[PDB]
Amino acid sequence: VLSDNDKTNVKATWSKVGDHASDYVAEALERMFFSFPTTKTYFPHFDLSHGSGQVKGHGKKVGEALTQAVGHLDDLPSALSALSDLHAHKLRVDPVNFKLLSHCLLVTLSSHQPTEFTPEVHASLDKFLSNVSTVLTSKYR
Amino acid sequence: VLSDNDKTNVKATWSKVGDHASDYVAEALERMFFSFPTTKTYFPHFDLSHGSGQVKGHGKKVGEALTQAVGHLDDLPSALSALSDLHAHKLRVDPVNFKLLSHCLLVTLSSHQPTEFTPEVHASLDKFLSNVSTVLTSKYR
Amino acid sequence: VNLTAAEKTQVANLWGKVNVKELGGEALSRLLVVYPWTRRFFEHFGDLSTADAVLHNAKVLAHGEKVLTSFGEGLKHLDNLKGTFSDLSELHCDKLHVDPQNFRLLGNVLVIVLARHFGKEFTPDVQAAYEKVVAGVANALAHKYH
Amino acid sequence: VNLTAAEKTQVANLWGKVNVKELGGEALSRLLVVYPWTRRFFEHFGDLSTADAVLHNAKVLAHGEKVLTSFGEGLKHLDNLKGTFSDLSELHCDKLHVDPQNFRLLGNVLVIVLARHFGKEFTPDVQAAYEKVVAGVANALAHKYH
Ligand code: HEM
Ligand code: HEM
Ligand code: HEM
Ligand code: HEM
Repeated sequence: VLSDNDKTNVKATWSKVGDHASDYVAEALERMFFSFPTTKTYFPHFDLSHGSGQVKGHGKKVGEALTQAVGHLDDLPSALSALSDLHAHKLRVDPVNFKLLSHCLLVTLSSHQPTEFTPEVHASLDKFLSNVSTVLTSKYR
Repeated sequence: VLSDNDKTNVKATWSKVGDHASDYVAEALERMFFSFPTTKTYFPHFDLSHGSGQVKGHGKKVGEALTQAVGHLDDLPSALSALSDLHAHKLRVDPVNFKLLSHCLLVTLSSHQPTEFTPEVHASLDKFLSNVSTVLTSKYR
Repeated sequence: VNLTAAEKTQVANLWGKVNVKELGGEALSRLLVVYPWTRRFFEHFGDLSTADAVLHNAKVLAHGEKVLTSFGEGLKHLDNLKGTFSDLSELHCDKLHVDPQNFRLLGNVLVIVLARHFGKEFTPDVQAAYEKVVAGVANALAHKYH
Repeated sequence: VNLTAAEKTQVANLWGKVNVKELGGEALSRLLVVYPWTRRFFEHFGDLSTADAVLHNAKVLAHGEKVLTSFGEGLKHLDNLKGTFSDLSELHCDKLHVDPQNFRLLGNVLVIVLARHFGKEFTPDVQAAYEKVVAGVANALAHKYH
């Protein structure tokens, strides 16, 4: 997110996630569905059990969007425009739920890369996920 | 706030507040202190009883900043820069408290200008006060 | 959400002047206009595509009267809100999956509607008594999520 | 925040491996680094001016061990959290005036610290049991504000 230091930290952290992005984001979605069952009601059309092809496919897509965001930190509104329309206009996702998914992404990363997940990395990634969530809810007009 | 329609609505509403700004903002502060007593701990140096000169003076200053914001909707980060430093860096105001003050400003306006306070005016003013609050907490880095 | 005797009394005097049809329709319509994601829960009520559609939706207006009647049941049972709202909490949590933060948003809109209708009578002291009431109702409605 | 028998058991097995000094210091320091306004409540602990100052603040680290010990008291009394946290709720509400939303933030950081230390053992199922625990503790700590 916005600051130069936070941008450096997020790009570093995301580079170390690297090819694990799709697996870590599927895991974060599972953690969200398990811990915060209200969030499952957005995915009645999915099998949400463990090992779900639908959850793994969707984790890949969400991870790709996060990777695009990490590459476009100065123009997230444009880079994420279609997704802002989808989440705010079409799906009407409650803003609280972005906090839940962000928290589960932090949990997932902390679990898998604990030495890398310092307090400074946690603060910078939290600010990134808040900035992405703000853009995705921007059409709340 | 950002959208053209919301900007028009906020400027209209604030023009009708006009010279009542200082009184309405002092009233909103009193409503906040009375309804949400946790907020009083930011003003131990003030007399917070009704009729307080300190609360009336501060309401004038907060209303002036709101009037400046209504005139600078395309550059709130710059217009409010010093105030962002003050609230986030120096005073360390909890982001929840901006929601409380914003709510009490809406209550105050709805009470005093009820015919003017339509659902569309309420949505646009809510978005303005959220944008001002976001700028005032922007240094949460 | 424990009320002084003076606050219990302020709550009742104003409530006896509330038109539950008009204010209930206004509170639920303002919730969907101001916080649009809340429209998700009501899509079965027909057109909510724009603020104008929300404001003219007969079912949203009718449902709002039911909601304010239910708040009135809380306001009149202030020592057993958990009990009063037990079954509704289960409906909102277990069947409707409404995030409980939204109960706070509806309370905020209801306080603003009361202020709009009561003007100068909705004093800072009267407001503070209602803030305790709405917070109590939200907490009680959230209970079967806790 | 009602736990399955399997969840009660998962909670205990992991808790028996928690170093309360190391993890408590880490949880409170991460709260002040990640959510800087929370430093306001601790300014009497000395230098909090930068993240590095927070991370080296001996009093923040020592206080964090007290906080995690207190969470442990909740985790071991899951059927009377309100009772366990009654006096602390009064301290946090009446004397410290900490907004109760911050209790949720500290729970979020604590879950992240557990994940950091337990790795693959902190499974989605184990996490979900802890989320119920921290939510319960926050609710109980908020009670004497309700
Ligand atoms: C960091 C935050 C998020 C990101 C980056 C994100 C990204 C995405 C992307 C890229 C898609 C399109 C997938 C595709 O093209 O097939 C999508 C769809 C979707 N998102 Fe999100 N999302 C986020 C948060 C959320 C949250 C919090 C919810 C609800 C709890 C949610 C619910 C959905 C749903 C229901 C779909 C449609 C999925 C389908 O039918 O396949 N999103 N999201
Ligand atoms: C719309 C949101 C707000 C606006 C526009 C705003 C504006 C201002 C302004 C203009 C001042 C400087 C006054 C002066 O120069 O004397 C100020 C100071 C201050 N603000 Fe805010 N404020 C906002 C929200 C809040 C909130 C939510 C809190 C805490 C609950 C708060 C606490 C304070 C305090 C403690 C001071 C110092 C007052 C003094 O010592 O005289 N502000 N604010
Ligand atoms: C916090 C105060 C609230 C109160 C007192 C309340 C009360 C009620 C009542 C009395 C009913 C009808 C129950 C029945 O006839 O079985 C109901 C239903 C419902 N509530 Fe709420 N409610 C509250 C908040 C909310 C919020 C914030 C939402 C969503 C944003 C929501 C969504 C619904 C939905 C979707 C229904 C079913 C509507 C239908 O299909 O007819 N409620 N509520
Ligand atoms: C939600 C879980 C929390 C638990 C279990 C908890 C527990 C405790 C305990 C056990 C004490 C020491 C009480 C005593 O010795 O009398 C304490 C004190 C304190 N707590 Fe918390 N606390 C929580 C959250 C928070 C949060 C979120 C904040 C502020 C952001 C906060 C601010 C304080 C402060 C300022 C003290 C007094 C410190 C001193 O001067 O020594 N607490 N808490």
